[PDB]
Amino acid sequence: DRAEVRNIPFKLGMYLTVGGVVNSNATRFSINVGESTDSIAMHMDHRFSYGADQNVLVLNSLVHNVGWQQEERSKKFPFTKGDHFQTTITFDTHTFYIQLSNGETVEFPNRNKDAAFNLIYLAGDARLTFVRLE
Amino acid sequence: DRAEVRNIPFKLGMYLTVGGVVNSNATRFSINVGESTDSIAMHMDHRFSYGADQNVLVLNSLVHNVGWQQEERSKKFPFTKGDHFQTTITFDTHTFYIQLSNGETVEFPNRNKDAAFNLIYLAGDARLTFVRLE
Repeated sequence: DRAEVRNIPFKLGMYLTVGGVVNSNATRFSINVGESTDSIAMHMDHRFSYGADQNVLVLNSLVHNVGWQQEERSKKFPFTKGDHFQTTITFDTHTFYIQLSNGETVEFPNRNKDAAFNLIYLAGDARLTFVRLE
Repeated sequence: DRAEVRNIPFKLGMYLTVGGVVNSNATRFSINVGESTDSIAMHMDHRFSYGADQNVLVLNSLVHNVGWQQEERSKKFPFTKGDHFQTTITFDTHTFYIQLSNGETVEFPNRNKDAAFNLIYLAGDARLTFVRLE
């Protein structure tokens, strides 16, 4: 299905590094940190071509039985279809700190003030090749 | 459910290190590398008290719609209920190479000559706290 790491708690102070490859002809893919596929505290979507969006990062949270919240966008997009990427995420109770392949960073509020997450998954047009959660 | 890493391919030449904690009053827990919960190429069961087995490692494979194969056992058991453990696994097409917390090793045949595995999970009376697959 999607690539996932489930029930190995990602807690305050730990770091998550995932690596993978973007598909040729990818439309978009995302990395998701939350509780379930319908309860996502940090959704980071990588849009190569999606609607009017081309080469933009879109960040949001998804609340169970409620839906997507306010989107934040970033123009930082060091991603190429067919190539590798590496992303590192840490968080405290206020902020998710994300670091991209080229060293650039994006920050996104921890809207629920959560301290641990039991599901990490990738969905869409990419695949993961390694993971470190420690 | 169980703690699992799914669809991040564990291929020939990569290393998997998992860490965790054994429950107090644990009966047994296992680490499983395979294709599904019914197709397991390397099952490593840690038996504190299970039937007549007390403080023994039992290794086996499970074949889909067929069942467990020939068990191999090891008397190497540096595990304590309530405490941490760390295990590293690598494999080539003939052998799974396992290294325990204290440096001891156990080897188990790669019976199917498989080169990649899409599911790693822990089941039973323990929990995982970190994972590196790279």
